[PDB]
Amino acid sequence: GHQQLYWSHPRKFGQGSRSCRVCSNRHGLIRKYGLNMCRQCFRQYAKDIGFIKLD
Amino acid sequence: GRVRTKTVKKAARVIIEKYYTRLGNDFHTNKRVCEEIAIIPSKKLRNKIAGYVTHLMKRIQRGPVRG
Amino acid sequence: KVRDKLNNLVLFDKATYDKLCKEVPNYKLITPAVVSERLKIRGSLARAALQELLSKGLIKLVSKHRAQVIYTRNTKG
Amino acid sequence: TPDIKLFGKWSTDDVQINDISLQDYIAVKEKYAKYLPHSAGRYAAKRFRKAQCPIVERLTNSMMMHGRNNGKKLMTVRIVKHAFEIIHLLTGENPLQVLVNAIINSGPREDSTRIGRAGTVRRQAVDVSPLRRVNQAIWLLCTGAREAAFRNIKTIAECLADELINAAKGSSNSYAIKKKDELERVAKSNR
Amino acid sequence: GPLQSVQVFGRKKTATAVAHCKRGNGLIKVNGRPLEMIEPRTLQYKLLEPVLLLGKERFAGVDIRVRVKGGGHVAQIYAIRQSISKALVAYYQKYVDEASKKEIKDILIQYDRTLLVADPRRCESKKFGGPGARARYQKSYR
Amino acid sequence: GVTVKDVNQQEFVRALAAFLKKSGKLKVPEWVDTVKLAKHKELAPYDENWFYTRAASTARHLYLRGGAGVGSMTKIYGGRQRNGVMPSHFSRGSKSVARRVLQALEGLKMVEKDQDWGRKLTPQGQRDLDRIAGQVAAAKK
Amino acid sequence: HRIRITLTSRNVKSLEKVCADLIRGAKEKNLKVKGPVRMPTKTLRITTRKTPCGEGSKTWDRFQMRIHKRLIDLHSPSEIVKQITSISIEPGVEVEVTIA
Amino acid sequence: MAVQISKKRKFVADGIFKA
Amino acid sequence: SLVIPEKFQHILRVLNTNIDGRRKIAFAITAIKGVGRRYAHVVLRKADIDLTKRAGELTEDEVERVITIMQNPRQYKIPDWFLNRQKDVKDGKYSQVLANGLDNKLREDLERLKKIRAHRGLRHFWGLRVRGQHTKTTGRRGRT
Amino acid sequence: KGCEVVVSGKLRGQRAKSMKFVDGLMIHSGDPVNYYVDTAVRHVLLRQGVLGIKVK
RNA sequence: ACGAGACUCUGGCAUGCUAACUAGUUACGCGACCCCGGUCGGCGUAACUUCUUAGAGGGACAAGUGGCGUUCAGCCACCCGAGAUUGAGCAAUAACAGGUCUGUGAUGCCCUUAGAUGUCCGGGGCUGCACGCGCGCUACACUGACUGGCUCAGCGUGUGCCUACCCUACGCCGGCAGGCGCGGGUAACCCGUUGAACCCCAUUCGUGAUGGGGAUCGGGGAUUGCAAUUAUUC
Repeated sequence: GHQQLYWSHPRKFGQGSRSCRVCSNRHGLIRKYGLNMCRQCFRQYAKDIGFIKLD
Repeated sequence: GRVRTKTVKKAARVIIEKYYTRLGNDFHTNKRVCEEIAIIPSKKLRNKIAGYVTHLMKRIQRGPVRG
Repeated sequence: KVRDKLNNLVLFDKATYDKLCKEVPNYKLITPAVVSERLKIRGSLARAALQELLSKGLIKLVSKHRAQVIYTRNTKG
Repeated sequence: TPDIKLFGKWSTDDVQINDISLQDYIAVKEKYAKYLPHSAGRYAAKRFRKAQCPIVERLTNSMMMHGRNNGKKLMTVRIVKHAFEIIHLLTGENPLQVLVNAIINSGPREDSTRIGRAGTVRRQAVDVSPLRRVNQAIWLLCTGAREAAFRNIKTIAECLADELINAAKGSSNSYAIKKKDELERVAKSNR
Repeated sequence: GPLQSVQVFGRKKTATAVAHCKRGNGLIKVNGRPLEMIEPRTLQYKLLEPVLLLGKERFAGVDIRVRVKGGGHVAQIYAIRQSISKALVAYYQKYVDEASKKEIKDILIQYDRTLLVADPRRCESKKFGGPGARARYQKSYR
Repeated sequence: GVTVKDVNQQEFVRALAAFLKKSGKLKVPEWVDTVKLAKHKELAPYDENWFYTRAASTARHLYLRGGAGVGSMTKIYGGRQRNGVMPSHFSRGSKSVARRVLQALEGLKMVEKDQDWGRKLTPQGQRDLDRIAGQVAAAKK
Repeated sequence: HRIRITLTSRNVKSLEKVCADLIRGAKEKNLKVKGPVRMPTKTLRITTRKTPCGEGSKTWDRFQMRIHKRLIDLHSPSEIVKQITSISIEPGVEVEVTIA
Repeated sequence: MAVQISKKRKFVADGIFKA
Repeated sequence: SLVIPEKFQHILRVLNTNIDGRRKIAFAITAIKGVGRRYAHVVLRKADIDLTKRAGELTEDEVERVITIMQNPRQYKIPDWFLNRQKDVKDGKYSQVLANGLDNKLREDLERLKKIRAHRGLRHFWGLRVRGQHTKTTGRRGRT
Repeated sequence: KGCEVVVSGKLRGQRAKSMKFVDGLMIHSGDPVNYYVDTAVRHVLLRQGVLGIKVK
């Protein structure tokens, strides 16, 4: 029954069901506007997306 | 405090030296003159240069200046 | 440093009613707080008594507010 | 048809400022007379612009303190209005004349400042400014009325009214007169 | 014939009150109701202050309809009382000779400046590390 | 010429409540005695005839802005929810009280149904508000 | 026909240049054209901590992304609209045409 | 197209694609 | 009227507890344990007594009327969700309980929990916080 | 107009160091640092560790 | 030469310019109510940008006046004026054994690698309690608590990639927490004219650990989720 008990735990929700699209770390996710990155990868890749600091 | 830096003073000094006859004591007239005879990227720098040109004109009208 | 624990009565007895009827219309400034302080009565009782004398015509109303009401005496002449 | 500016229902003329050193720090006569003690403001921007503010507006501004009353200007306005009505109904006098006399008699004229290092106790008596006299008078009257109206059945609109009545005579039953005389005695003790 | 109409606004913080002065008998209404039925009633003198300052004879040839939207309560009252004065000044200044505008404007400025000039005071932006614009959180040592 | 807007609404709501009480055709519900008007309230209303005042205020709000439904009526009569230790917030009122007030005003010939949502006023209802406003203005003058 | 052309971009200067080019083409083609209606801009604010760890003073970053949107109406058949939109387009400006 | 996501998400997805 | 009436009782002995007559009748019976501020309004609304009257000047007929209303809630059109003890674990009926009965019911409920040896009964027997909150910092005055 | 090169890492030893080669003209502050200088950061994988490159 | 300044964003104004049925104003007609006029965010179409929205430009520079100053750099006050010091962003050389190997398919060396320190499932712990400390929330009341009425905003966000999970008007049922049918919005179009709170008006309360304060504790009823006991939330 290893084929049925390999992934039997539900992952429809929670922070383990989400992941970064760059480094796949489940901490500090940016779910606003569907970036779905961590904050460090967002600061690394923020300039070429279009986000700039003016305020 | 309102102290002009060296860029404003050098620009106003070479404006007084190089274009002198087409000037005056009016701030707006030599403001437009400094607008057309030079290239200033901003507007606050233009107004500060024009104000120092007006002050230098008022100083030249009383006597010579060693710059 | 005297405590003097307060006991403000809720309903008027025989004597406090007629001392009120002989002293309150002879007061320059009439307020429920000051008549409750002077006669050692409860605040709602003071408001009820001043409303009763306002209906009786012995009390002249000046200003009415949700925080306080101000009353004054009538002229002697 | 503004003949005179009635302060709600009170005249702004025929009032006397007895102290000659406070003639231009009490703005009540013929220039700074408004219908209400609420204005837009812009008095705390410059260095001496607060002296031209009217004294009843300054009283309403300094009335609201102690956390739970900050910003509530309208409530202080109606408490000051009811206090003025009670003062006129009690003494039979103009409420502005009682307030002006309460400013003059409750203002200290000599103060002792602390000198020396941090920890020692030593005072030196100096005289005070006419503006600071007005500020100390307003602050003392306001905090005296506030302390008098606490955990008591007596409302603050008549506690402030009895505050200005006792201060105008110098009867020493008010907090402001007592603190003024305390400051004068401490200043006079070591001149 | 020709129709006389001016339309002047007024602001204090964010509230905008726009008046409308045209010909007619003397009546002043803001948001469809007169000046007496505007809450709070403790600023009714602030509402009626330019009318009491200029008299009812100057307002008898006009009628005033103010629409107001935005802001709070006190800012709305100040915007209305600025806009009424500005609309009357503009109506007099446009159609009547401006000498009469000068004896309106001099006494209006001589009483209080905010009847015709707006107050340029806006809210300061909040900064991080503190609960408000300038205040900071409590610092702990050791 | 008098409307409801050039007169104080505070005495106007009370006079309209007295008029609907004198009419006696409002069909007052059964659980009026044991009800809390909102979840952020603590005690019952002090007066036993608050339903007439609530119906009068609902009719006045429908006159000032039509098309208001049950959820728009719930947002108007909201208040501050003191949660004790927790910081306070804003909470809406009770929906069934608003539905019973609006259904009473529908059963009376005063309030009809606005198109595609909400409720509005019958011209007979606007007549009743104008006559009550005229009576209030005549009493106040 | 009621033809609506929507332009949404991030830069403002290239957007104004291509809007000027389109309104100049509409003016030189001599047809009824509505003016450039300027919708209110939208800002995308993401506020995040600067440090990757949890050490240092609590400093924060403020990122923004301004979005400008215009719409200009025309009264013409469709082929004129396509031949006037497929001329000298800018890379940073999106063009999007529908008919009601 | 039936999905046609919002104007914010369009520029977001375009920036993610370029990055 | 405003003058105090004859035989104004100063105290009351409703359910063997002292109840003063100076407090409001909507709030003097709040001092009875098991009846609070909200419960006192419904009892005085089903019964025809105005809530603007005092406590020590009401008469024995309406006193015994509201007393029988308090011991018998449900038979006077009081809804079942207004009760402090709904669906009891022993007899299974809706019954509002009063002071000494409330103490007895709480005591036997804690005794039942200790007898069945649940976690809630064990924490109640130990004398700690049972609702599941942090006890690292708060709750310092439990012992010395 | 001018450039600087920064190379940081374990440069010939156990303890890391950094060498900076500045000559010419290099602005640092304000809006014109955005569109006058060009900044690139790269990492070098050698046999002893990681070496960084900062060029402007 | 760098740093400062200079630069960028935002706020404060222009009845002048450019255009708005996804924003309005003013006239006109229809419609409803009152006693000849007033009200309508009720309905519709003849101009316009006064409100709103956002583009180019303008405006402030110590410019004018009077004093102080080598009469130089500058300072003070005043008049006209929406402003005569708006708030932030960026931010030099040299270093700290500062924090991060637990952000990374960034990584040297060392350890382990099939009875695993990889991975997966089930249960538990991260909350546990004689005590100490820090950032905080609510209060100690009558400038107040409760109960009704009246009335006023701006930043935002919103149907998702493997990804399932959006914001809600309206109608019915129930005190309430909530449940069921119907429609809208991929958005200045719909929630929404965001009927927000503090305030304002009017009752009840009366200095009492009290109608202040709501800790602790018992019973019942709903929603999320595969699962709530160590009480998820209400």
